[PDB]
Parts: sequence; structure tokens; C-alpha cells
Amino acid sequence: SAFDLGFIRGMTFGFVGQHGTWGTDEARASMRALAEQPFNWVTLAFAGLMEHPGDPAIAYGPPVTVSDDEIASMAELAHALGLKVCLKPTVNCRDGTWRGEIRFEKEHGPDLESWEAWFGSYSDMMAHYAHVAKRTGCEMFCVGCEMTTAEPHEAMWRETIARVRTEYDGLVTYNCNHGREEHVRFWDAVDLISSSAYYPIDRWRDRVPVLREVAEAHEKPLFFMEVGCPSRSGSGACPWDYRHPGAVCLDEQARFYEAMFAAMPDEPWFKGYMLWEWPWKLYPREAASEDGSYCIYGKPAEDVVARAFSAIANR
Ligand SMILES: OC[C@H]1CNC[C@@H](O)[C@@H]1O[C@@H]1O[C@H](CO)[C@@H](O)[C@H](O)[C@@H]1O
Repeated sequence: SAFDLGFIRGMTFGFVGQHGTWGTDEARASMRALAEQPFNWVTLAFAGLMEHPGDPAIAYGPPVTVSDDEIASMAELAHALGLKVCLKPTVNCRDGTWRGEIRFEKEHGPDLESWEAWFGSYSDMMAHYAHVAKRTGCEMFCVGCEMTTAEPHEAMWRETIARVRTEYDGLVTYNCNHGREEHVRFWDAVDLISSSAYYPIDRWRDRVPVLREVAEAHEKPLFFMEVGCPSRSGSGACPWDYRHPGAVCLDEQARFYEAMFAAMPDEPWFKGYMLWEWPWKLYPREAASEDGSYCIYGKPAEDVVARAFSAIANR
């Protein structure tokens, strides 16, 4: 039962998972550092590529992504360090279009620029990596991330998930974007509801009640498969924006984490936090004060999180 899952104190690693990058000594060192934090989970996240948001072809595997061996190598390392592992393949667009906005002028037809064709490629990709997750003992598999335009294609999502279930016996989640939790119609097909909970600092309190209602309505636990904030000025107001025009501001990131932890209640429907994110090439701690990324390492947010996560664990 998903209801039995230990509360998640997690971190996403390695995105976007470019070929060869996880096979490095730098990546192994970065994973060792991640496991020294009070985390019980890591998510191995990487992205295949679509040429454009209206092209149904998806390039995955070498030379674009980390190899299956690289995946296995990082999973084995994480497991040897006592972490549970979620595998999260997703898709990006080479022109930089958000995957939540992919669009096809046609619905059906495998050889056409259609949703049917796109789901064919996507499902091939997910089926392959579900098998990898099974062969490498990954405790969770994430079947999608922020696919807002794809979500209404419910029958096709259910087809995708059914195929994943034949290839993989562990926990399955789908990760919707913030504000989509109540709109997704196939939560029954997965084990855990999850979201990219990039809520601005001032929105947390008002949003919790809907999160509770979604979990209770669907009789499923809910967690955050992504949550985080860049350490840049003003970023707390738009935590999802990774190219925010502002100077480094460590305290802003720490303010995001305080607001989130202050808002979330200690209730059974809520299963925790998969933080965004940790790089395969980790900067020295000294260099932290100069870093504007989502990474919390070496920053005041590291302590806010440690304090919060250590309190949870040692309870
Ligand atoms: O802005 C933070 C997240 C929100 N959810 C999806 C994810 O893609 C996004 O991360 C950025 O991802 C891009 C690549 O798609 C990467 O260039 C950035 O450095 C962030 O990791």
C-alpha cells in the first residue's frame, strides 16, 4: 500500500541527464554528497528530446541521454548509500518549449503529426525505462511530468500506464504541474498523486486545503515530486522560473523553504517532498554564496531543510 510509504525526504539528481555525465567521477562524488544530507530518497531525472513541440518523434538513449548503464550505475550507488530511488524519464524540446505546451493539430494517425503518434513514441520511451527501473530495483517510477496539454488524452495516458505496469512492479506516480492536481482525471491509475509544487511564497497557506481535498477525494496519498526555488532575488514569487533575471540571493531561497514547511500540515494524506534539484557536477561549498541555482548545498536553505527533515526522521 502507498499509504504505508515512509514520509519522503528526497532530492532530484542529475537533470537533464546528458549522455556520459553520470558516468563521471564528478557525478559519483555529487551523489555521495547528496546521501550525506538527511534524505531517504533520490530521483534520477533525465530528458529525451523532441525536435519541436509539434513533432511526435522523441530522441532518447545515447547519444542524447545517459545510457542505461549510466542509469544502473547511479541507481546502484544510491542503493549502496541507503537511498530509495525513483526513476523519472521525461521529454524536453530542443527549441526550449516547455513540455506542458506540446500540441498536435491532429488527434489520430501513427504517420501524421498526431497525439496518437506522439503517445506511441512516449509510451515506447516509458516502457523501456520502466523495464530499466525494474532491472535496477528502483522503488518508484514517474510516468510523466508537467504534461498539461497531454493530460486530457486520458485513454492514451491509461494505455501508457498499463504498458508500464507490465514492465514494472514498484510504485508508480504521475507528476502534474502546480494547479493541475484537481484537474487530472487518471489519478486512479497510479499509486501516488504528485505535483510540481512551485507555489509562490504567499500562495502556500491558501493552496493546502485543495491539496488535502484532492488526496481525500481520490483516496490516494499526495506528495511533491518537484519542489524548490532558485537562490535569486525575487524568485520566491515565481519559484518555477529557472531563468529569472535577478542577482544571487541565498535568503530568498531560504524564505521559500520556510513558507512551505510552515504551510504543510502533519496529516496522513501528505507523503512529503522530492526537492528540485541537485547537479551531477556539484560546486564546492565555498562557491555556494555565488550560486543562483535550485541547489540548496552550502546555502542557508540546506539548514532549513536539514532541521526540518531531521526533525521528521528523529520523530
Ligand atoms: O524550473 C524548475 C523546473 C520546473 N519543472 C520542470 C523542469 O524542467 C524545471 O527545471 C529546469 O529544467 C531545465 C531543463 O528543462 C534546466 O535547464 C534548468 O536548469 C532546470 O533544471
